[PDB]
Amino acid sequence: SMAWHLGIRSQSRPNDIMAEVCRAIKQLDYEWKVVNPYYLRVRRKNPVTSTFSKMSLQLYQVDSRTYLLDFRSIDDEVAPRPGSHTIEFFEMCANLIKILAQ
Amino acid sequence: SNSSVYTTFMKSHRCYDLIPTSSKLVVFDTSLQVKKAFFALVTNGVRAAPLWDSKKQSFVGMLTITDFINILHRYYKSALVQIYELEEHKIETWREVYLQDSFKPLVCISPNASLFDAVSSLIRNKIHRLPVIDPESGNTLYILTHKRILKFLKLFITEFPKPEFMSKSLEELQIGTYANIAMVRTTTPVYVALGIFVQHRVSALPVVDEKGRVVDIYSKFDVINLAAEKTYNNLDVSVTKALQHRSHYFEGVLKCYLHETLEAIINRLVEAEVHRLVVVDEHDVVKGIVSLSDILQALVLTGG
Amino acid sequence: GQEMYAFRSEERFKSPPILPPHLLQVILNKDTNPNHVMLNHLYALSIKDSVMVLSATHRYKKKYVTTLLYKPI
Ligand SMILES: Nc1ncnc2c1ncn2[C@@H]1O[C@H](COP(=O)(O)OP(=O)(O)OP(=O)(O)O)[C@@H](O)[C@H]1O
Ligand SMILES: Nc1ncnc2c1ncn2[C@@H]1O[C@H](COP(=O)(O)OP(=O)(O)OP(=O)(O)O)[C@@H](O)[C@H]1O
Ligand SMILES: Nc1ncnc2c1ncn2[C@@H]1O[C@H](COP(=O)(O)O)[C@@H](O)[C@H]1O
Repeated sequence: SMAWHLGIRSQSRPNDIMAEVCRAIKQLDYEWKVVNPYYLRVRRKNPVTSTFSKMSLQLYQVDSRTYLLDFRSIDDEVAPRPGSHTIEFFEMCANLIKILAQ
Repeated sequence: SNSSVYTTFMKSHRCYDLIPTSSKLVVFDTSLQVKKAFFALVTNGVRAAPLWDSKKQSFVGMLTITDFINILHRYYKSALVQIYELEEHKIETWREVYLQDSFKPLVCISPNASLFDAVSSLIRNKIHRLPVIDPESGNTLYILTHKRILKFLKLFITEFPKPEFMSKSLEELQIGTYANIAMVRTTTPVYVALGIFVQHRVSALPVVDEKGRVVDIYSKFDVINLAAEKTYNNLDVSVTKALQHRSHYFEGVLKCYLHETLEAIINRLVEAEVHRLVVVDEHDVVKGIVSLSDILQALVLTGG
Repeated sequence: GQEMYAFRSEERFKSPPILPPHLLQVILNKDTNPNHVMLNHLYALSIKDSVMVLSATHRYKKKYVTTLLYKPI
């Protein structure tokens, strides 16, 4: 836990990045809205717990050749069992990345 | 004394009140290889990590140094018989290997629950790591320990309308353990030490000389150091050599006598930031142990 | 009648916005182991040995926890 990087970076065309993330979102059965060409709001229903989690995606330019995809979780509005908003955010990001990138 | 300033303070404070402004939390997916998980504990400077079952979408348990100890002892004995399964186990597979029918569900506490409830849960469940979990989010906010709890009590009661029991000795209050003390010698190999930890369920072992005088302390804390090495083959080395891997000047083992007041013991323990004192006689011979567990159990059942 | 004409914005969303108002691209946490709007944002270590390490800081009332998840790929 030494060098932490914000989101993930890519040298792929920004249009290709956004298009591929949108295809992943739909393949993953998440709902979404296009706020900007580079800013998406996504909503996911937990198929186990029936809860809804929201996050934002924002594409940035970091170089002349390089883009950064940033993920931000959106805050909602004895034993525990099902659910953790924070962990579910990580899994959402992970599923989205796996299903659209590299 | 009784009904206590402590008992009342604990009932009137929430677990939230003891969480630091800022903390870190390491969580493992249960599909994680056990070997990688224990190296992550070291890397992050952390005992205890909540475990997340992705299929179930819930926290299911904790991973602690004790779990590491159980696994190494198993690994060490299995190797002598040419069975090498263990260190390619995922957290999941080892959990089913020991949480067999024997059921140990995750114990947690709400941020809105009292500190009294936290102390009771720790004691009742015979546990050292109590994750504070927000019911609204399901998020683990913090892992509550006896060390943090006692420090908090020392600090925020630090006024003294003082209970009479605070001026009484460990002897008269009967706080601590004074028989069947698990100890090792200078030369005792680490794997022997592991076996003792596994059998006795005890967080540290006084290292004693030929006359039974204490010269060092071998903690479970000192055991995850081994997770940094790539061989695990150095379990045949003595406890002394294993303790060289410590960070800091080891000033000496923190001791006390049976005749010191609870106040003096609480003060020494909180300032030293250690889990126990080794109880000793006039001549450094070990007579017992007074642990954070002993103290908190006494304070919750009203001092001593 | 006459045909009507469309003047279209163009640009603004030619090229993604530049990163840093105050949002840090790299966090170094060596430290021999108070920041604003990095809250709720995903951070990560470089992938190593088929394991992801995802991270973020979230606020509960007045307390902040940085959670790390170690997750096989
Ligand atoms: N909150 C919890 N809920 C359920 N099980 C737990 C919890 N905390 C620990 N355990 C389990 O109980 C056993 C011992 O846990 P404990 O917290 O005492 O270990 P530890 O942190 O190594 O303590 P110490 O080093 O003080 O002996 C381990 O198998 C661990 O997984
Ligand atoms: N009585 C003692 N005298 C000297 N050193 C000690 C004593 N008890 C523990 N230590 C050392 O302090 C370090 C921290 O160990 P400790 O048993 O307090 O584990 P911890 O994780 O800090 O405690 P806790 O489990 O209560 O959070 C260890 O390296 C251990 O050897
Ligand atoms: N080496 C030891 N031998 C015997 N009992 C111990 C030892 N260390 C701790 N204890 C006792 O075991 C209980 C739990 O202590 P701990 O493992 O320190 O949380 C307490 O009552 C301690 O006094």
